[PDB]
Amino acid sequence: DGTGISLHRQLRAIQQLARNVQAVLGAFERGTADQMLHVLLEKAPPLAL
Amino acid sequence: EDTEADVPVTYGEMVLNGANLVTALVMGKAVRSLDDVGRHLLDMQEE
Repeated sequence: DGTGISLHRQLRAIQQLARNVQAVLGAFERGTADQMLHVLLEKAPPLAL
Repeated sequence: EDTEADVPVTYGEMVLNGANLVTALVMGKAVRSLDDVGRHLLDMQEE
């Protein structure tokens, strides 16, 4: 709208979206390590045995 | 009949612009001509 408010809400829009993307792109950074463990633990005998 | 004729005018208007936009989305409020009210309140203690 010709408004100062609608622009500002659209600012919140662009802004919150950028936060979500930064997070999910960092998930595949976190998750590649978390998944690396599981495939190590899945193949690792207990030392006692 | 005084007269079939008259002299009507056009619509007023207002917006939230300088300090009305800030407070509206920060403090959550707004006032007609906050610039005016702000000028007159501050000046008023400068005599």
